[PDB]
Amino acid sequence: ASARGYVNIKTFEQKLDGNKKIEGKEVSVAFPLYSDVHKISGAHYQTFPSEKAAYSTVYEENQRTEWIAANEDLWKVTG
Amino acid sequence: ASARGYVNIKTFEQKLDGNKKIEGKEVSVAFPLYSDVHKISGAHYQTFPSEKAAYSTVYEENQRTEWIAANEDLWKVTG
Amino acid sequence: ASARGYVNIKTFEQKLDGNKKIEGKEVSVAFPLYSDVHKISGAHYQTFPSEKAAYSTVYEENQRTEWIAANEDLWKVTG
Amino acid sequence: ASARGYVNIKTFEQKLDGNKKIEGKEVSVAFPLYSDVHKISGAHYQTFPSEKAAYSTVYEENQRTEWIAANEDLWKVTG
Amino acid sequence: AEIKKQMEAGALVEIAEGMATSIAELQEGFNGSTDNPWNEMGFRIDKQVIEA
Amino acid sequence: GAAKKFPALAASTQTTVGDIYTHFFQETGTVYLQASVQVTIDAGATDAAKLDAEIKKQMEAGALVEIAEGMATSIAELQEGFNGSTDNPWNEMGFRIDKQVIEA
Amino acid sequence: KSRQLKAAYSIELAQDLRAVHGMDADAELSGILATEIMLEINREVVDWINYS
Amino acid sequence: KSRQLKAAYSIELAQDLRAVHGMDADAELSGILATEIMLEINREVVDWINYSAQVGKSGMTLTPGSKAGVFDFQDPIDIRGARWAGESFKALLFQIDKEAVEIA
Amino acid sequence: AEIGGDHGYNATNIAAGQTSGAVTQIGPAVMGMVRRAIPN
Amino acid sequence: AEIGGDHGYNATNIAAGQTSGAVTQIGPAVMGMVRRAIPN
Amino acid sequence: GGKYRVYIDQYAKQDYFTVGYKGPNEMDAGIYYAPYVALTPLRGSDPKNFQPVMGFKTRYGIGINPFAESAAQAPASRIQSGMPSILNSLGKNAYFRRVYVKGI
Amino acid sequence: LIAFDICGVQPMNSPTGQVFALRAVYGKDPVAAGAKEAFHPMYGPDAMFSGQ
Repeated sequence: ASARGYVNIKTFEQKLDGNKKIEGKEVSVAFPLYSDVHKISGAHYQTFPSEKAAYSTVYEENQRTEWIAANEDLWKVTG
Repeated sequence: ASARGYVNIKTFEQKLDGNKKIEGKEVSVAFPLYSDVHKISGAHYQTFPSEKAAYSTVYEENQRTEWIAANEDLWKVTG
Repeated sequence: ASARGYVNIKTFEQKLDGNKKIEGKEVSVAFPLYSDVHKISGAHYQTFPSEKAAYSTVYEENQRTEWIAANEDLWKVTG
Repeated sequence: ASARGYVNIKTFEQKLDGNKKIEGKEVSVAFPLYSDVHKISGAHYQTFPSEKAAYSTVYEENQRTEWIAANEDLWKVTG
Repeated sequence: AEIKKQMEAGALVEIAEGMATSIAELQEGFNGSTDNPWNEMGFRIDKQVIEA
Repeated sequence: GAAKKFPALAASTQTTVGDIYTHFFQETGTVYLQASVQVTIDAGATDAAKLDAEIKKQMEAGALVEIAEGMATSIAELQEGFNGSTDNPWNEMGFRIDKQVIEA
Repeated sequence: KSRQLKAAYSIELAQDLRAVHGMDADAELSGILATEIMLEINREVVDWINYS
Repeated sequence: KSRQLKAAYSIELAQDLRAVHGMDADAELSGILATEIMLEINREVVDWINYSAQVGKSGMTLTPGSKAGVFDFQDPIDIRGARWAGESFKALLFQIDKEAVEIA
Repeated sequence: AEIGGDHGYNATNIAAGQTSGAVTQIGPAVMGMVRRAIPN
Repeated sequence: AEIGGDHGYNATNIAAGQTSGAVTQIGPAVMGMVRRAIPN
Repeated sequence: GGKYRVYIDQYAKQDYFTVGYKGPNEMDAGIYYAPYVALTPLRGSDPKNFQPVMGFKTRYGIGINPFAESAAQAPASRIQSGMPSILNSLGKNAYFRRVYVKGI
Repeated sequence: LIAFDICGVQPMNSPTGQVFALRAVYGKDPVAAGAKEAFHPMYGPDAMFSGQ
C-alpha cells in the first residue's frame, strides 16, 4: 500500500478505423506516481480516488517508468 | 522502501544483571512510522535520519506492529 | 519473624575488572538490625520496607555480626 | 631517569562492546615528556606524581615517539 | 466483567497509596542506588485535516 | 563530526559512492571528502607526500569532493546522553600558554 | 508517605514549540506535574473511604 | 540543522591563570568557542558552493583541444598560443569571462 | 486541460498539499487547538 | 524526556509537519514562489 | 575589471577558481544560508565534582535555489528536499562553475 | 571570513520553511514525462507547436 491512496483509471474501448481500435483498460496507480506522471488527456477515460487500489493491475510508487510506459500504452492501437 | 526516509536507531550493548545482557540492535524505521509510535527513551542509543535504510533490518510503513514489538525488544534481555 | 518489619535489599550485579564481578544479591534484614548497622551506600542498589521478609535469605535481629559480615560481602568481587 | 620526577597514569578496563575490551594499562611517563604530550583526556584513569617511576613500564624523556604511540594505545580495544 | 464481579464480592478492592520515603529519597540514583528513575509525563500535539 | 566519526582516506582506500572520508593534508589542512565515484586510491602512494598528491588528483577529477555538514537537530538535542542516549559527546576546545627564553 | 513526579523537557522543544504554536513547553508541564499529584491524592482519599 | 561547542575549564586552572598571568580564564573561552563556531559556519558555506558548482571549462566553454575542467598555463591550447606572463595571464581572464557567460 | 485534480482524501497528502493535478498547494493553515479540561 | 525531535529531511515528512518528537508542526511556513524568466 | 567581486579561498586545497552569479535579492543566489538561532550561551557546573561547565548552541539550515539544476523541465515526485546532496546539487548548480588552474 | 556575500540568505524566524516554483508547460500534460517547459532558459520554443 502506497499509504497515500491511489488514483483509479479506466480507459474506455473505442473504435478508430476498419479493424483498428484502442483497447479498454482498468488500472490503479499509487497517488504519488499518478501525481508525478499522467498522459491522460483526450484519452476517453474516467478516474477516481481510493484508499486502496481498485483494480487488479497496480502501479506502485516505486515503479516510476513502468507506469510512464503504461501511460503511453493507454493509447495503443490494436486489431 | 519508505519512499521518504528513515529514522535509524542504534542501541549499544549493555549488561543487565548476573548472566543477563541487553543485546544491541541496529534498525531502520520508516520516518512516519517512527513519528506515529516510538519508545526510544532510556534505550542507550543514538539516532540519525537517512534517505535509505542504514541497516539491514527495516520496518516499513505497512509493518506497524512488527515495529512496535521490535521497539519493545530493544530492552529484551538475553544471555 | 522479627515482629518489627524488614528492610529488603537488592544489589544489582556489576562488572569491576577483567574477569572480576560483584555478584548481584537479594537479602532481607530485620528492621532494627538494618537500623543498627549497615555498610550499604554507593553499591548500585535498591531498598524497600516490608511487613515480612521479601527474600529467602533473611537476617533476623539476633544475628548482629553475621549480618554485618553479610552486608560487607555485597562488595565482594569474584571471578 | 629524567631526574625531574614522573607522572604516573593508570587506566581501567572497559566493556566497550560485545566481546571487546579496552585493557587498563600502567604507564610511568617522565614528567617533562608527560608535560609535552598528553592525550590522556577521557582516558578512564587515575594519576599521581612520583620521584621514581611507579610502574614497570616507563617512558623516559628522550623516547618521545615511543610514548606518543603508547599514549594512543591506552584506548586500544581487543577481543 | 470477572474483575468487577470480584470487586463487588469484596475479593479485590480498589486501592492507592503513596510511596515509602526510604524509596523516594533514593529515586534516580541518589546515594548509589540504581534502576529507580522518577516517573514522568509529557504532552504531545497531534492534528486533523478535512476537504471541501 | 560530533555526530559521527568518518573513515580515514588512505593508501588503497576504496571509496564507496556517497560516503565521506577524511584526510589531513600536510599542507592546507583538513578536508572532508564525499565520494562521487567508486574508486581505489592506489597504495603505490604510501608516504603522505604521495598520498596527498593522489587525493588531490581524485579531487581534480571530481571522484571525491569537498563537503561540510551540520548536525541534525534530532541528534543535537540529545547530545551528551539526554533521554537515555549514549556515546554522543559534544566537541570541546580551549587554550594552553607556553614560553621561550633568550640569553645575553 | 511520599508522592513525587518529574517532567524533564528540552530547550529545542521550547524554542520551536513557541515559534510555531505559542506554547511554552515548561508551563504546560509544571501544570501537569502539579495537577497529577493533586488529582491522584484526591482519589486516594476517596478510594480509602470506599475501601474501609 | 544544528551545531555547538563546549569549553569545560577547571577551577584550579582559572585560579592560577588569573593569579599569575592576569587571565580571566573564563571569558577567553567564551571568545574561543564563539569564534570557532562562526569560522566553521562560514567555511561550510564555501565548501557547499564548490560542491554544487559545475565543472567549468566544459561543454560550450571548451576549446576543442583542452583538458575539460582545468586551465593549464603550460598548455598552448588553454593559453591560446600566448607567450610570457604578459600574454598567458590574459588568457586566464578570457576563460573567466567565458565561464561568466555560461552562467548567464 | 489545466486540471485542478484532488487529494486522495489522505491526511498526509492533504497536510503536505500534494495533489493529483497541475498545482501543488501550500497548506491547510490553522482552525485553532483543542485541549481537555482538568477533572474536578 | 520531552523531545522536540526533528523532521525526516524528506520533503513529504516536512511538508506534512511530521516530527520525530512530541510536537506536530503547522507546516513549513512560506518562502514565496520562484517564477521562471521570459526569454528576450 | 570593476565587475567581479573576488574573494580568496584562504584554505584552498589545490588551485582553482569558482565563478558565480548573485542577484540583488536574498532569494536569488543559487545556495542560501538561513540562520534561525545563534550563539546561545549555556552555563552550569557539575555538582558531582563542582567543576564549571559552559558552551554555545546555534541552528541554521541551507538550501538549493529552485531551478538551480537548470537541466530539467520538471522535478520528480513534485515535493522535494532543497537540501544539497549527491543526488541534487553535486556538479549541477547553474549559479556556479569551478575550474582548476595549473602551471602558475 | 568571506562573510555571506557569495550566497543568499532567506533567514528564519521559525524552523523548516518551504518554497514554491512555477513552470509553464506545454502539450496538455503539465505533469508528465516529456512535458517540455515553455520558458526554460536553455531551450528554444517549440516553434512548430502553434504552427504547421
